[PDB]
Amino acid sequence: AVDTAEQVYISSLALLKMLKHGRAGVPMEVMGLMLGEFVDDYTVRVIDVFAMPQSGTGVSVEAVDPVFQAKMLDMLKQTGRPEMVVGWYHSHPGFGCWLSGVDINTQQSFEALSERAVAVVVDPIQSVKGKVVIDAFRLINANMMVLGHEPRQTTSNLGHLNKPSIQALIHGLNRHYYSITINYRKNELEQKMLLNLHKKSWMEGLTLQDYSEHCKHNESVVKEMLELAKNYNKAVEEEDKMTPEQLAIKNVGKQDPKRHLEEHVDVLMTSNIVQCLAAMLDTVVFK
Amino acid sequence: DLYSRYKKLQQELEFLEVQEEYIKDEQKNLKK
Amino acid sequence: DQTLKMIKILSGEMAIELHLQFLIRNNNTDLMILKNTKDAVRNSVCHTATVIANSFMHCGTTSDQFLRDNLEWLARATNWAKFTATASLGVIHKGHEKEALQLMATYLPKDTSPGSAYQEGGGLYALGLIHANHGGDIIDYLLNQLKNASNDIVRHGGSLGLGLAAMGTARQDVYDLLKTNLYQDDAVTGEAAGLALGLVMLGSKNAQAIEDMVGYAQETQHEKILRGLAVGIALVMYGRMEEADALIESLCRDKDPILRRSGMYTVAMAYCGSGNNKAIRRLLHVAVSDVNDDVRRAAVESLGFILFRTPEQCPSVVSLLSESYNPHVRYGAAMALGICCAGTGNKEAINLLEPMTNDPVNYVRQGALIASALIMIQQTEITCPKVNQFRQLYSKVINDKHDDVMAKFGAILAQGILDAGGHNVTISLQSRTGHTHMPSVVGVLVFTQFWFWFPLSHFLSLAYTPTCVIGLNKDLKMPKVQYKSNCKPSTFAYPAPLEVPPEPNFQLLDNPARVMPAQLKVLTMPETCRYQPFKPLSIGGIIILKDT
Amino acid sequence: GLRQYYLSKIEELQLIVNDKSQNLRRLQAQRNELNAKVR
Amino acid sequence: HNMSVKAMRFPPKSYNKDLESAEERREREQQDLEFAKEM
Ligand SMILES: [Zn+2]
Repeated sequence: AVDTAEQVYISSLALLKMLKHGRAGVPMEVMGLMLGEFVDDYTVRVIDVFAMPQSGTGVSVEAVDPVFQAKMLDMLKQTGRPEMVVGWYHSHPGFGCWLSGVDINTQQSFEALSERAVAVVVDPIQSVKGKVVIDAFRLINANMMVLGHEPRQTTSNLGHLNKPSIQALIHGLNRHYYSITINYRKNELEQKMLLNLHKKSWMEGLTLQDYSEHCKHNESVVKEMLELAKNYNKAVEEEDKMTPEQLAIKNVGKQDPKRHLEEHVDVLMTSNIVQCLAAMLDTVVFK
Repeated sequence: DLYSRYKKLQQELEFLEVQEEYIKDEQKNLKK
Repeated sequence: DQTLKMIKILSGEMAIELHLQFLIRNNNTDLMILKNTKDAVRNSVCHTATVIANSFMHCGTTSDQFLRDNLEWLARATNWAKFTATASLGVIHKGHEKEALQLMATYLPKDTSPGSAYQEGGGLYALGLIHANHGGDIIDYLLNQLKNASNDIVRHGGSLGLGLAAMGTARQDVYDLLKTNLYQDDAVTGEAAGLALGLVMLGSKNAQAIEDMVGYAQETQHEKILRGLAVGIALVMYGRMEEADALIESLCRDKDPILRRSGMYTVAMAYCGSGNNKAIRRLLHVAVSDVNDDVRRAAVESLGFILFRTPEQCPSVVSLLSESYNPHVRYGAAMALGICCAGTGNKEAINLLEPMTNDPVNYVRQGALIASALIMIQQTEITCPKVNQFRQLYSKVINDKHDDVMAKFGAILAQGILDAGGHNVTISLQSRTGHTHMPSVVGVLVFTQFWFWFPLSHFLSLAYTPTCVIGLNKDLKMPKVQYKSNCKPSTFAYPAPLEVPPEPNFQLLDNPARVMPAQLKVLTMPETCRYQPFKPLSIGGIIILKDT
Repeated sequence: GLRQYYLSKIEELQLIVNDKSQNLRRLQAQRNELNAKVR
Repeated sequence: HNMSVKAMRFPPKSYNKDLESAEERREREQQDLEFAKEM
């Protein structure tokens, strides 16, 4: 059996393929295949994902083309390196993750060949940075549900760590499928070559930033900063009055001078000191 | 005894120095 | 004699079977508690949770009636609960040579041959559990079966039980099959080889074997092999104070969070009970700086392991961390209290652990109940009044249907912790001399890892130590002494179950008499008996009682 | 001269206590409001 | 400015209890979510 500690290892590339293909045709439930080496009974490490084109108009996971996966399967055999199909995916777009009654059917057609095929949902809207909405599931036997027998026989405090959603709890995530705790495989070969390359300037800070308009902007803030300092010459004067919790609710229609004031101090400071120092290095460096 | 009255008082200086450094690090890490 | 002296004082069996004598004479437990926990029949952890609880509360007493009441509810859960079922029997028969092979004669792997190779494969686990730190025919009997066996299903219990029986012994013969146990290129042998490989080399710092272990744990692709070695390279060095710091820097410098975490266990074991300023700089620092949760949990759980010498000081700094942002440092904080102050009824630490069960995270509610169990063992209402305040609480959280199985798992575990040995055994990482008790240190550190293997925290019977004075006059003869006490007598209170279907301070005590370590000072010396102790009576255990 | 040697250490270390403890009890409430904001 | 920062963090004091939500209302919210899961 299983010990509900299954520990799926994937990649740093397949998630990129999942967000790209799940995002490009995003309002339709797009799908495809998962092409990775099946490591031993607990874990699975899927190192590649290749996408399948759709069938027709309509949000569905319609069918597979074994002409296409046969030709594509042996294509990288004689181009790149051999791998092995293990799983498959689809994409609940703006939903989250579960197994629908359509999804569990083609899931059921894929567990028959290998019993440890993987059901994978990606959710490319509700993801921001630390969220991705993946939660790879797999079917449980409904025969054992009729038996009233609780499966999966926990031997490790490793699976009951993430709490399932109430929306997937509405569905048959457990009564018909289970969650798997995952992580990601990265290395210093990948960390540096994406850290050192994403947001990098060239010679930009070694400029003067529109030398006539820097000081012009330096009045274009200060001028209304005077009147905002007059609001700071206004709002302090109704203190020692009604208690400041009323000064918390009461100020939701009209602006405060306090926060808006220290905002422009930061703006005018950072707008000036940078152009100041960058102006003075070039005197030394250039002659 | 009275010889413990400075050794046991510098033991809490060994224990006392680290704390401002620890909350000094938590000054930035709560922002981060 | 002086020729038999080395057998009397170096094998030391007359504390082993005499503590076993104290357990076969002193047994105050309850069936009604396990009948209360009987009502949760479902195919979840609960079977292993009950059969781990009676093993926790029946350590070394050889009482097979809480297991022999049925067969079907015991053998209901499968595939590792029978591994656990044959695992739990050896703690019940701990410290006894005879009733090891003869009761498990059913459970030899070549007699019955059932469909479960774990009921028959996990026996040698318990054979290591009985004869931990007792090297005899258990080494070579647990070695020759391991020369030719099945896959890593009998090799788990044989390898862990073999390294446990050969713990800290530096034996080349167990290092032999632990090499070929190590280089299997397999995941399921990772716990099998990685833990015992350090167990047999405890405190050895064999730098060629360190180079083999951390040199091997760089290219493998599985995680259990990266986990057993993570504790093993911590366990090969023990109490060095400077002789590991370049290695802690090396493992902490690595990008592997598991190996930085292993550097945290290794700096936890290189500074056992040690108030050293240098280790607690980076120890506390990486507890700030690091981003994986596991290394942060071990990092905040290094604190009581390096500072259990003074239990007054860690509630000043870990209370500060109980309100951390993540439930991992919130979780390891409560267990840092539970490893620092577990020997004392620390009213301050209970004051800290009171709101810890209120947090909406199930496992910090859990470890709140584990540390809440460790804080007050063998304590009846007068060291601190929160004992019976929590007796209703573990029942309160175990008899709800809407609770988590994990949240009640600290309760069903906490019953076996809390009623251990008939209130005859206790935890002690510390002797009266000042030297720490290293199998209880290894027992609690190995007891930490129930996350990644459930009977890996079955390694706890090394921590259960008695509190019983023993009188003696010859090599074998028991004396007849009956001394008494002076202070407030209610401190000698009992568990006293309820069983629903003018105050004596002269407590006369026999030779196998339980007593609290706080009650070591309240007693009266025997002055009117025929026997008079030549030793000033300050420590428990066994003493000469000179017949005058 | 034990009154003017050993007891002269009692009077000095307390002055370091009297303001470094104030530094801590300031700084930890300063931590505590922000941690309440975090959770 | 820095003196108005450093002469300022002593009235942080008596910050007694930042209770998360409750215990009774948390168990009642778990019971209401249990009714939502049963429904
Ligand atoms: Zn779907």
